[PDB]
Amino acid sequence: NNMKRMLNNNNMNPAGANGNINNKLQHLNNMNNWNTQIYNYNKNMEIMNTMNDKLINKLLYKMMTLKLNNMNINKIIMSKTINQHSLNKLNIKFYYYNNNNNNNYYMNMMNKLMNIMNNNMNNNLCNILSYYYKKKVTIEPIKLSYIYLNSDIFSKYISLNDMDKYNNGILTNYQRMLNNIMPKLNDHNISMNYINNINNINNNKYNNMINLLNNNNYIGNINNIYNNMTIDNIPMDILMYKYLVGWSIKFKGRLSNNNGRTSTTNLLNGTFNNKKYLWSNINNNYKLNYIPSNHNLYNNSNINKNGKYNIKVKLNFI
Amino acid sequence: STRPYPVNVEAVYYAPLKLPIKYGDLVADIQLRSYDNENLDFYSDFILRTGYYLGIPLTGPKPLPTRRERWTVIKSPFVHAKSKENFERHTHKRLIRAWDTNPEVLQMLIAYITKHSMAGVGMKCNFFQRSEISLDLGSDANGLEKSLSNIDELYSLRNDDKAQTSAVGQKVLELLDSPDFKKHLE
Amino acid sequence: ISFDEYALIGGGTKLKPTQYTQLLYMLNKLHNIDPQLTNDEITSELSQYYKKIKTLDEFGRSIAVGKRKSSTAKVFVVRGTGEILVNGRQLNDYFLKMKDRESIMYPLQVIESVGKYNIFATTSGGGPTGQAESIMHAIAKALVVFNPLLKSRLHKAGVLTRDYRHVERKKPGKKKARKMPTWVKR
Amino acid sequence: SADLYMHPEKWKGLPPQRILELYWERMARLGSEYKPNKDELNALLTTSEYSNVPVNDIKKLYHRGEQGAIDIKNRDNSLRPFMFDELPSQAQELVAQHREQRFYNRLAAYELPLLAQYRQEYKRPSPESHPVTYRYTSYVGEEHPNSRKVVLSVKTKELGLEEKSLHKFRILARSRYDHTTDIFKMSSDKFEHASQNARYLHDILQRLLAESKDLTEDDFSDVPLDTRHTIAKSLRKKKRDYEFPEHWKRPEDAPKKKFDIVDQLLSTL
Amino acid sequence: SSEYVLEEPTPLSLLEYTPQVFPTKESRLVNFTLDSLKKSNYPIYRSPNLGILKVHDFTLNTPNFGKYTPGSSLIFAKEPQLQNLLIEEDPEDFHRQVTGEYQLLKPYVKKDFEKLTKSKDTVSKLVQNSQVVRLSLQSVVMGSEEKKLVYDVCSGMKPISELQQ
Amino acid sequence: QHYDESLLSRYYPESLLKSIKLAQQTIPEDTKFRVSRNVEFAPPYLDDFTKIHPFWDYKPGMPHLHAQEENNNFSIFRWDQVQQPLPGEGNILPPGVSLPKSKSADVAAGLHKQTGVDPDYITRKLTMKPLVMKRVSNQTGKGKIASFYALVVVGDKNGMVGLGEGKSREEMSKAIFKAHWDAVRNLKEIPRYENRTIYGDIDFRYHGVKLHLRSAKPGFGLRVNHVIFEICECAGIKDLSGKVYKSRNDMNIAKGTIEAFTKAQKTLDEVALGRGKKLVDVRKVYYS
Amino acid sequence: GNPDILKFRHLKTLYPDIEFVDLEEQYRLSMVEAKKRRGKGAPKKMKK
RNA sequence: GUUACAGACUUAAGCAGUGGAGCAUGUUAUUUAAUUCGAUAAUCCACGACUAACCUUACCAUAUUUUGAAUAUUAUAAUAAUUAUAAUUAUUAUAUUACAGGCGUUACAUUGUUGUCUUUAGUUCGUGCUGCAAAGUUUUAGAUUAAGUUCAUAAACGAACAAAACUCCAUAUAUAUAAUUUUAAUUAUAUAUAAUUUUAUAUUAUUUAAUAUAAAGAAAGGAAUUAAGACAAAUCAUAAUGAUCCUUAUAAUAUGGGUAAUAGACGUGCUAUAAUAAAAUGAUAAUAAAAUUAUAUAAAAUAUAUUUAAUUAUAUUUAAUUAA
Ligand SMILES: [Mg+2]
Ligand SMILES: [Mg+2]
Ligand SMILES: [Mg+2]
Ligand SMILES: [Mg+2]
Ligand SMILES: [Mg+2]
Ligand SMILES: [Mg+2]
Ligand SMILES: [Mg+2]
Ligand SMILES: [Mg+2]
Ligand SMILES: [Mg+2]
Ligand SMILES: [Mg+2]
Ligand SMILES: [Mg+2]
Ligand SMILES: [Mg+2]
Ligand SMILES: [Mg+2]
Ligand SMILES: [Mg+2]
Ligand SMILES: [Mg+2]
Ligand SMILES: [Mg+2]
Ligand SMILES: [Mg+2]
Ligand SMILES: [Mg+2]
Ligand SMILES: [Mg+2]
Ligand SMILES: [Mg+2]
Ligand SMILES: [Mg+2]
Ligand SMILES: [Mg+2]
Ligand SMILES: [Mg+2]
Ligand SMILES: [Mg+2]
Ligand SMILES: [Mg+2]
Repeated sequence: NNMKRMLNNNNMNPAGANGNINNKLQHLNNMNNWNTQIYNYNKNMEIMNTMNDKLINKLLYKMMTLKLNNMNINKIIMSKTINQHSLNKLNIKFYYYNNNNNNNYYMNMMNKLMNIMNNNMNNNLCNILSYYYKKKVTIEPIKLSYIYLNSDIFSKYISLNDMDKYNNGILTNYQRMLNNIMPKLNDHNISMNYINNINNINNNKYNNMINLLNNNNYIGNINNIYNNMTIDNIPMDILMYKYLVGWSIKFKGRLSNNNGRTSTTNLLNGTFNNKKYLWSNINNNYKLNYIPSNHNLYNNSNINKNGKYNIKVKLNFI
Repeated sequence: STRPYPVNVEAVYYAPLKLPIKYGDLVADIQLRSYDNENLDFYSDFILRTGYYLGIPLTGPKPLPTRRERWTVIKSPFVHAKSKENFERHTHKRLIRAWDTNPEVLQMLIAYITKHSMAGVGMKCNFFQRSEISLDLGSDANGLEKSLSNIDELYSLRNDDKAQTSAVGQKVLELLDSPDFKKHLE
Repeated sequence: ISFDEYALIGGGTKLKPTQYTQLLYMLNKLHNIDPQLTNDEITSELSQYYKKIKTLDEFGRSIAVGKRKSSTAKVFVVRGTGEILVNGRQLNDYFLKMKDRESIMYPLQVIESVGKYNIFATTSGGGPTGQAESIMHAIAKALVVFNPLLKSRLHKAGVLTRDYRHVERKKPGKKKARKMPTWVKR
Repeated sequence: SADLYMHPEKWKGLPPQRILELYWERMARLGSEYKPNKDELNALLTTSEYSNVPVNDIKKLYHRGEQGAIDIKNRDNSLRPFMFDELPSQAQELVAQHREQRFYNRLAAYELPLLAQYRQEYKRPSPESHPVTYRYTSYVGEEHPNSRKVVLSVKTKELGLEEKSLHKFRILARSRYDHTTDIFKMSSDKFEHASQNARYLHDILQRLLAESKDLTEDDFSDVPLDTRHTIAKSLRKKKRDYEFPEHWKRPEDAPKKKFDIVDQLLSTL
Repeated sequence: SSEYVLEEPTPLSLLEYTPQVFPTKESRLVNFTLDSLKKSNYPIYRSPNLGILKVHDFTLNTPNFGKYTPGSSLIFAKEPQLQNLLIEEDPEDFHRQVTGEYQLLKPYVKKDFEKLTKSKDTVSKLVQNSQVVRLSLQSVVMGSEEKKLVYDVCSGMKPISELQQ
Repeated sequence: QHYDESLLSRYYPESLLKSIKLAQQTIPEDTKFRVSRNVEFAPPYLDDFTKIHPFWDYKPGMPHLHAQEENNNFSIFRWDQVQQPLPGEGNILPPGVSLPKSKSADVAAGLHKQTGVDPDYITRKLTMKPLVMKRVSNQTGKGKIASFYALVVVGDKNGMVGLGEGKSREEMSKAIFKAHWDAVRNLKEIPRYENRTIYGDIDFRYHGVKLHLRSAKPGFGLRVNHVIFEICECAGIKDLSGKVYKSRNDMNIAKGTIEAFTKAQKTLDEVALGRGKKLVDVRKVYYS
Repeated sequence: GNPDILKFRHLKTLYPDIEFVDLEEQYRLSMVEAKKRRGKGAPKKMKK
C-alpha cells in the first residue's frame, strides 16, 4: 500500500498512452502563437514596442531581396519575424529560404546580408535596432532547406518567384511537382507508432520505479529511475510534429490572361485531421483559440499586370 | 550503473527546494505577469531555485487572479453588424515573496533573475526597507566614503579563473573610484 | 480486450461489431473449460486477449461546502439540539422568504432529524434563494457523513445533486442569452 | 588571441581550415570596409590543397567574389521531393523550446550552486528601533511612472510619543491614520525620482512628529478621533466576523483514535 | 559534443542588472552612475566603437532622436571611440537621485506683492493665489526653470509674454 | 547522495567540481525532494548536463535569446548550410519508407503494381494516340460541372492494340493519363494477314456506325476514316481500304473497329481447322 | 510611433556593399514607365 | 398550385411585446449653398458609425498652397558629429525634372473579409465496376441519428474536406502553492482524473431497441467551429491593387456653415396610459457578479441649493491605488 502511494505521488511521464503531462517537445508554447512575445506593465510602452517590431519586420523584408550588378536578383524568402522580449533583451528571429568546395573563398550576397545582421562590429543592424528598444537586440536567422517546411515561406515564395507558372494558368508540370512534394505518408500508422513508443516509455519508467521499490515519497537514485532513458533514445521519438501529412494550396484572383473573371484554383494533398489526438492522452490545442496546433495557415498577395491576387497555403504536420 | 549523479542534478530533476522563514520580515515581493502560463511557471520555478541555492526564503508562486481584457468587433469590413466576434486577453499573475535577506543578496538575486529572463514574462518588484523614524543626511562626505568602500568590497575579483565579467560594470566601478565622483557633493 | 484494442491487432477499421461479439463468444467458452482440465495451449491462446473517507473534526462537526448559481455555502453541522445560524445571525432574520427556509430544512426533513442537528451555515456570493439552496446542498453532504446508509435516500430526494443551472451569457447579436432583436421580413 | 582576423600578416603557419575561418571572420567584421591583403592572399593560396581548388582559380575568386564564381561556372530545385533531413517550423520551434529548457536545467545545476558562495545570514533591524517601512517599487524592463512612488507606513504606537502627543498626531493624520489597525501610512508621487519622494515623505513625518510634541497653546484634547473614512472603507469591503458557537461543540462526538495493531508492531523506534 | 565551459557568476557580471530603484545607498550611487553613462551614450545595450571601422561609426542618439518637432530625417552622427569619450555626470542630477534633494519653489511673501499693487486686500488675494499655485506646481512634473517661470506668471510677478518664447 | 571529491573528478570535469561541492554543502543529506506534477522544469530523460549536445542544445557561436556572449562575438560567418543538423542518424524516415515520358513511366509502374504487367514493355514498345478529346459537362444543382473526356488508343505495332477512355474534372492531362491506363489494361491481340492487313473483307455494325473494311494488296496504304487509320497505325495494319456508313461518331468508330478486328476476322488456319481442309494463299505459294 | 526608424534609404548609407532592392518602389517605377509609354503619363505641372 | 414522411421556434399552446400615444434613433421623401458617401427583400433601416459642437469630414461658402508626405536624379551653399586648422560623413536649405497625391469612377476587374442557404449534411479523391455514351454505382433494398452516423444488404473498396471528437467556459474530485495582513481558503491558478454515463429487473416488439422501475454517480448546460457551391449578395469609405479620369486641381491648409433641415411615410427602441402597482422611508448599512482606474479612479470631510439632517446635485480638496 505504501509502495502504491509512493508510485502515485511520483507517477508522471510524457502524455500519449491509451499521471502524465505534455512535455516541451510534445506541444507548442502558446507564446509561439503571437509574434511579439512581450508583457509590459505600462500598456502604452507595450503598444509602442509592438509597433516598432512591426516596422522592423517590413525593414527586414525590404533587406531580404538583393541584386548582383543588375545580373541576378536572388529573392531570399523570409518568414514573419518573432520578437522575444525578455526583461534583459529583445531577440528577433526568422526562418528563411535561399535558392564542390569553390565557395570557401568568396562571400555570397545572402552570407553578407546574414553577417550584417549581427557580425559587423559597430555597423550591424542589431546595434541600430537597440536604439529603438533601449535593450540589446539579437537577430537569429534560421535556414530552411525546403520551401514547404514553413507555411509563410511556401506561400511567399510562390507569390514572388513562380509567377510565370500560374499567371495565365497553373502549368501541368508545376502542379505535378506541388502534388508530389511528400511521399504520401500513412499518417494513421505513424501516430499509432508514436503512441506505442510513448506507452513503452511509460512502462519502462514504471518498471524502473517498481525495481527501485523492490511518510515520505522519495524513490531511489536518478540513474536507477531513468535506467534506459537517454538523449539518444527518447527526445526524437517524443518530438511531436515531424511529418507534413497533408497540405492545401489555393491560388486566387485574376490569374487568367483571356478571362475577365477570377479563378479560384485549389491543390489538395494528404489529410488535415490528426490521429495522435483521436486515440490517446494527448489532446489537441488551439492557437489564438481558433487554429488547431498542428495546422499552420498563411497567405501572401503579390500584384500582377491584371491586378491583385494571393496564394493561400495550409500544411498539417501530423 | 557506476555513474555518480551529484545532488544538484537530482535537485534539478525534482521539484525546487524552499528554505524556511525565520521571521516574517517581508523584504521584497516580486509579481510576474504574462499573457500565458508555460513560460511564466517555468520562470517562477527558476526564481525559486536560485532563491533557495544561494538563497533567501522565498515563499512561492501564489497565483493572483488572471485578468480578462475583452473586446468585441463586427467581423465584416462593412455592415453585417448582426455578426460580431469577441476577443480576449488574460494577464496571468504570479507572486513570489522573499522573507529574510541582507539587501545585497536580494539585489544579486533580482539581477540574476533579470539576466536570464524568459520571453513572455514581465516583472515588477516591491522592495521594503525597515528604516528608523529619525534620519540625517548632514554627516554626508563620510557616509558617501563608507558607501563607496562597501561597493568596492561587494565588487571585488576574488580569483580571476575565467569568471563572468562586464565592461559597463567595470566602467561604473572606475567612475565610483574616481576623485571627481568624490568631489561631486561638496 | 476492448473492441478498439482488438482492432489494433485484428482488422482495424475493417473490424465489425458482429465479428467482435463472435470473438468474445469463442474466448468465453474456451475460458469456461473447468480450470482443472484446461491445457497450456488454450491458456497461451487466451493470454493475448486479457487486459478518501470523510470524518468529523476535533469538535465533532461535519464541514461541507455547497454551491448554486454564484452562491457558496460552507456549513458546520453538529449533533446538538436543532438551532440554525446563517452567516452569523438568526435564520428568520437572514432568509425572509419562507420558501428558502423550507428548502434549507428539506435535507433534515427527508430524514427524521430536523431538531437533532445544530447547523451553522456561512454563505457568500449570489442572491438569497440561491444562497439558501447552496446551504441546503451543503447540509445534505454534511448529513451524509453522520450516517452513510441515508446517502442513497438523500440522493433520491434530490438534495445530493449539485444544481448545475448556470446563467447563460449574453451572445453578441442577441439582446440577452436567447432574446433576439426583432426580425423584419418586409 | 581574439583580435587575430584584424592582422592578416600573422596567419601563414596555421592550418588551412583555421585560416579559412579567420578569412571569413575578417570579411564579416568589416563588411563594406573590406580591403584585400597580400599576406591574406598567400595564406588562402597555401590553404588551397585542403579544399580542391587550383591556385589561379582561388586567386581569381579572391579578386572577384560572386562574379568570378559565375565566370568559373542553374535549375530551380524549390519543390524538389523531401529527403527527410530537416524538421518543419512547428517541430523546430518545439526543439528550440527544448533547447531553452535544457539550458535552464544546466544553469540550475552548475551556476546556482556557484551563486551560493555569495550568501549572507539575515542581519535583522529590530522593530523597536526600526518601526517605519518605506516600500519602494521598481518595474524591471519597463520605465513606468509609478517607479517614483514611495510609501511610508508606521504603527502609531511604535512611534516614540507620549499619550497626549499621540492623539494630536492621529488627529493631524486624519484619513491617513486607520484606527482598527493602529497604522498611519502616506505615499508621495509629486517628485521626479523615487529617492526624492522618500525624502519628502520623511520630512513630512518629521514635521508631523514636531507638531505632535509641541503642546504649547495647542493640545487637541477635545477633538474626538474622526473614524468616518475607516467605516466607509469597511462598508466597501466585506466582513467574516462571525464564528462557530463554542457551546455548540461536541468533543465527545469526535472520531476517536482507531487501534491499528500492525502499525503499532512496526513502531519499534 | 564538447565540454561545458563554466564561467563563474559574479556581482560584477550582475552589475547593470541591479534594480534601478532599490532602497540601499550603495545601490543608488551605482544606479546614478549607470544613468550618467546612458546619458553620455556609452555602449550599453550595444557593441562598442573602437579603432577598427573608420567610416561606418554611426549613432542614432542625437540631441532630439525620437521626436517630431525638430525638422529633419534620421541623422547618422559619428560616434566617438571608447577612448576620447566624455561623460556628462551633472551635479543637479546626482542631488536628485543619490540624495533626495528637491527645490519645492519659494513661497512669495506679501512685501514683494506690495511693491507692485497698492491696496492691502488685493495684495492678500494675490498672495493666496500664489500659494495655491505653488502646491499645484510642486505636485506637477515639468522642468526646474520652466516650472518656476510658470509659477511667476501665475503670481503676476512676470507677465504672460514670457511664456510665449 | 553525497559523493567524494575524487570520485566526482574521475567522472566529471574540473570546472563543475567546485559547483558540485557547493551544492553538496548547501543541500543537506536528509532531503525529501518532491515531484512537481503541475510544472516540469527538467526533461523526460536522464542527462548529466556537462556535455553540450550539437542538436538538442543551442549552437555555441550562434546568436539567439540566452546567448551569454558579447554583442561583438558570435562565431557564425557562413549561412549557406544549416547550422544544427539532425543528431545520430541523419534521417528522420518513418518505418517502411524510402527516399526518391515520365507520365508514361508512372502509368507503367502503376499497372505493374495493380495487374503484374511488364513496365519496361509499356514504356518502350507501346505507343499511344488520342482519338477524341472532349470537354463534357453535367447539370448539377451546384451548376454546370465540366469534365475532360479523353479516348486514347495505345498499341505495340505488332498486332497488340487497346482502346481506353478516361475522365477528370481537373485538367485534360489527368483524363488522358486515365485513358492511357485503361488502354493498357485492355490490350488485345488482333489477327492480321501477312502482318499488314486484315484477312477478309469485313462488314460489321457497332451500334450506329456501319463499318466496311476491305483487305488490301501490299503497298496500297491505309485508306480509311481518320480514327480507323490511327487505330491501324498503333495495331500494325499497314494496308487497309474501307468506309464508314450511318453514324461516324469518333468514339463509336474506335470501339467498333477494334471489335471488328478481334471478332469479325477469322484467321485462315482457324477456318481450315474448323472445316477440315487446306486453305492455301496463292500469292505466297507463287513467291510474288 | 518613433519617427526616427530605419528606412530603405539608410535598408545605402549603412551598408553600401549590398545592392538592395526596394520592391514596391521598383514596381511603382515600372508602372510609371508603362504609363509614359502608352500615353497615360502625368501632365507636366504648372509653375506660374 | 405534388405523393409521403421527417426537420425547428416553422406552426400550435403559453409569456411578454410591436402596430394606437408622445419621445429617441435609423431610413425615405422633399428641402438646402451643403443636408458627405455607402447599406436599402429574406441576407438595409441604434447598419458601416464603440459617442458628428471645432476636430472627426469625406459635403458647402470664402480665403489661400502648388514637387507639395514619398523615392530617385543633378547642382550650389551652410551647420554639426567624428578625426589628426584640413578632411570624411550626415543633415538642412534653394532649385530640378520623373512624379507625389486623389473618400474621383467601376466589389459586373480584383484582394482580403463578411452576409444568406449553414452547425445545415452535404462535397469530392484515387481506384474498381455498369452503360456506345452524358452519366451511374460508391452516396442504399431495410431501418435509425441531431448527422453521408451507425447497423445490415449491396460492384464495390477506401479517402478529404465537412459531421462527431479533441478546444474554451462552467461543473465534481484529487494534488500542488498562498507563512490565512494583497485573504475571498466559503478563495485563486497550474496540473491531472471524470461520462457522447453505467448496471440490472420487467413490459411491448423483433440477439437487440423503446418505455417503466430500481442503485451507482456532482454529473445538467452554454460558447467557438457554419463545408462545397451558389446569390456577378455586401464592401474600391478599414486597407491595398488593375484599368480609367483630375494634376493651379477631382491634390493641400485655415475660418464659419452642414451632416441635427421637415409635408406625408417606413422600420427599430424608450417612456408611458395607476392599486395581482406606483411613490416616501429602511446606518450595528439584507443579499451579487463581472470589469475599469499613469492620455487616471477620485474616498472621506466642508460649502451652497435646503433650518435642522439625510437624500439628490454641484463646488471646495485630493486621502488611498496604478491594484487579489
Ligand atoms: Mg407564435
Ligand atoms: Mg405609425
Ligand atoms: Mg408608436
Ligand atoms: Mg464609393
Ligand atoms: Mg444616407
Ligand atoms: Mg476631396
Ligand atoms: Mg496615381
Ligand atoms: Mg484609398
Ligand atoms: Mg461581386
Ligand atoms: Mg470579394
Ligand atoms: Mg465503357
Ligand atoms: Mg445521399
Ligand atoms: Mg452520385
Ligand atoms: Mg464539430
Ligand atoms: Mg481568509
Ligand atoms: Mg459554404
Ligand atoms: Mg451586384
Ligand atoms: Mg452597392
Ligand atoms: Mg481602387
Ligand atoms: Mg478640393
Ligand atoms: Mg473647417
Ligand atoms: Mg446621422
Ligand atoms: Mg438593429
Ligand atoms: Mg402607475
Ligand atoms: Mg465623498
